[PDB]
Amino acid sequence: IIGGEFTTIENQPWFAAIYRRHRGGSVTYVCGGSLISPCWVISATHCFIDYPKKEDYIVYLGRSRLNSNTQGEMKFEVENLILHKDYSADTLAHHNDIALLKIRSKEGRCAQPSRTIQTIALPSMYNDPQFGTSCEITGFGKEQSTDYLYPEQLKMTVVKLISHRECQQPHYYGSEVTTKMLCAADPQWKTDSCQGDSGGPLVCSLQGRMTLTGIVSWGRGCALKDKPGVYTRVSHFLPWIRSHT
Ligand SMILES: COc1ncc(-c2nc(C(=O)NC(=N)N)c(N)nc2N2CCCCCC2)c(OC)n1
Repeated sequence: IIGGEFTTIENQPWFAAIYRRHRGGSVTYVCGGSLISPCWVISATHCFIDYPKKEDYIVYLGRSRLNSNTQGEMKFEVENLILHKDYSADTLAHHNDIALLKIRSKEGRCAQPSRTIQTIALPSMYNDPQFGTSCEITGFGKEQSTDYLYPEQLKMTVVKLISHRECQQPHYYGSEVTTKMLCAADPQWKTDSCQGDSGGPLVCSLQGRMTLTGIVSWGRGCALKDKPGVYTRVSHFLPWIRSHT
């Protein structure tokens, strides 16, 4: 997250932290995710496509820091890793960039909701907020595009939804953006998602309730003029989500 503010997991208690085990023993951060039911985390396919073996991954819920343990956190294995069959990637765009992780603990359990661990509601079919609507994004991604390190502490920021017409302008993304994507950005381009925020939530208030509107997918740099963040449009994937869960 470029700009924004540091936060803790209580604020975004559906946020899932996904790591990969290396051949050797080391464990590195991969991507964010969102808890949509006790046994299911939703993320982005591009996070996993290079290493599509479920046994390599570890998922944490209730975790506010990258490389230290948060009190009350839970750790899970990946029972199932479901990538979208129609995934494709262009030089920039990732199409159908959505993935489901069924989680279960060493002892065979799913998530137990708590102050630090809660599900996020899915939107109703084809129902998104109006453009200009302020939504929140969360993750452990880079604080500056040039940084080598990821932040230790979880961050969040606010971005505003951009209309499909505005996004498809040539000086923005042209046709790279489809109707199964959403664009969001700051009016000054001063705050954004970035590398390492992939798979995490874009949350908007819908029908009076926090709702998972998007999943962090791609963009051209971070917090650059005329280059919004691009998000998988969750309201266009409900049959896929309902079927695969
Ligand atoms: C100009 O260089 C460049 N381009 C793309 C990325 C990148 N961006 C995002 C992203 O969300 N961008 C955005 N909201 N504008 C994102 N979610 N992921 C990004 N990766 C960079 C590597 C390629 C794609 C996977 C991770 C980047 O990050 C440091 N740097």
